Amino acid sequence: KIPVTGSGFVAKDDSLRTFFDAMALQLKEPVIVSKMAARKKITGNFEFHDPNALLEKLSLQLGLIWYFDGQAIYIYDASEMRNAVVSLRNVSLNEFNNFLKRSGLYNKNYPLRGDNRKGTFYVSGPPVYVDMVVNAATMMDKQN
Amino acid sequence: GSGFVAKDDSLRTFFDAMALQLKEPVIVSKMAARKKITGNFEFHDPNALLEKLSLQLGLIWYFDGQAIYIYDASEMRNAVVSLRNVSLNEFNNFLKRSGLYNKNYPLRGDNRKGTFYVSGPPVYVDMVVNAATMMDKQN
Amino acid sequence: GSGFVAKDDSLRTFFDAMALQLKEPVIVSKMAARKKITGNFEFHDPNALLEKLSLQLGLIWYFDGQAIYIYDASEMRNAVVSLRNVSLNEFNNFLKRSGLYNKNYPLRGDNRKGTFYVSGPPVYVDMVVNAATMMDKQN
Amino acid sequence: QRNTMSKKELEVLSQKLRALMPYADSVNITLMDDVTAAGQAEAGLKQQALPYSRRNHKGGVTFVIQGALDDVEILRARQFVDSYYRTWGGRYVQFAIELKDDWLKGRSFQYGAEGYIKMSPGHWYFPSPL
Repeated sequence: KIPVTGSGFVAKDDSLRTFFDAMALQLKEPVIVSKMAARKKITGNFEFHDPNALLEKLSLQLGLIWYFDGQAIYIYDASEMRNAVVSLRNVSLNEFNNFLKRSGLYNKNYPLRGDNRKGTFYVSGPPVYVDMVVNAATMMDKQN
Repeated sequence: GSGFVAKDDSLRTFFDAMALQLKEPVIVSKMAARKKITGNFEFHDPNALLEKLSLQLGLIWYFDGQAIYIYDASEMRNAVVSLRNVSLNEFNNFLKRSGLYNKNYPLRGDNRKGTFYVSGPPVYVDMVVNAATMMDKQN
Repeated sequence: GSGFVAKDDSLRTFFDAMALQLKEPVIVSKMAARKKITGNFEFHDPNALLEKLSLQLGLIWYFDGQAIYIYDASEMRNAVVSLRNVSLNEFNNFLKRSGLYNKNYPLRGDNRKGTFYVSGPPVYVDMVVNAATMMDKQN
Repeated sequence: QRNTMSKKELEVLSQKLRALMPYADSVNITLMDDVTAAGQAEAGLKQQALPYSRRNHKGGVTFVIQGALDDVEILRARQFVDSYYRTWGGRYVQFAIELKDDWLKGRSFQYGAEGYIKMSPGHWYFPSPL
């Protein structure tokens, strides 16, 4: 009794939270939309045959940032990107990057800019990515 | 042979009806108790119905061994903890034998190190942090 | 081809339309979002158009490797900072090897001394001052 | 292209149609071609620049003119349909002028991950917010 033939999601003035909750089954992870990025709206007929390319194209046309940490997808907007500078003491960037590669938090869209064998670098990205990189880098120096 | 006929329930009325086919009691939070549902359902395979509904509605759930906690997805918390004199492999071997090992939200970190990252429901993260910090003080 | 017919748009909804031809997200400040612009624009080379429009409108911009920040001209801040045990050649080689070296807002100073002068956007000066006073204290 | 009567049993049909009309002397039977009746209906509908939609199936065609048409496109479509039903009749090709409130005058698209994909014509239409 829902007369359409194909497959897809029809959004009539959705609030950008129930839209990304509707893409949360094709994406096999739950989606966590922030508070400021849920004030925008979208309207149209969409179709998710592969979601990771639609999410990338919609993040640039709408203006958003997003991050996947293995368990959920955090979605913010562009005006919430925060950055920080951190100075290590006894571990290098070339081996802290091996911690991010071995664990699974390495993100090629937001890498760490800095010298390869030094202690100071610069990071910028979503607030769930920056507040993890800062808290783990300043917790490995006290470990060593 | 069984099944619930929901007419504008409140996701606490609904999930207690599935608490007989699932053999454990269900605890629904108060922010995930505002969403509503209608329809004729059929509880013949509830462990796949709970998984399908938690992704369409948007929810996270965790079963520790006594109950099934259900939160909505905007209550997911995360934390990074560092262990002084024990590595990740013995703490994960503790969870594999204690039955608290959840494959949907594993531990992200180096395999023989002290620092790792954890995220999930607020009853899983608050247990994992307190159990991790209560072994190094014991050692 | 492509383009954007703007009708009384307000410079925050305009640069997000160019944020697909540029492959980086664009962050516009609060003072630079009060100015408005109309007309039919055509995006085929955006890095040659944003340079000309940041001078006809009066703006400053900066690309740090992950996003493009845009302020207006009256938001520029300056700094005179000193180093104790590293010179200007170590810091300029750290910026060229890291990739944060901006050729339009360089560092003015003696090439073998400790003091120099920075002036640019507030996200560039807040990085250069922090990475200069947090690097010499490491040694 | 759809009748299989021979020459002997086509004069029986002409001799039986002569008895129905007592004023006529001899009924002349000619075989019009079947793709010319649809081509004249398509090219006369393209010449007025009207947004239409053709649906081909066996034993007759149909042209649908949906959408929120304006007054000139209604007067030109109604004048062409009434100038075509006189010549060919409505046994083979049928016109389907109808007014709905969508600014896309019949067509519909869905959008994902590569661009747009033109959907198949169906009965459900998207209501237009403007």
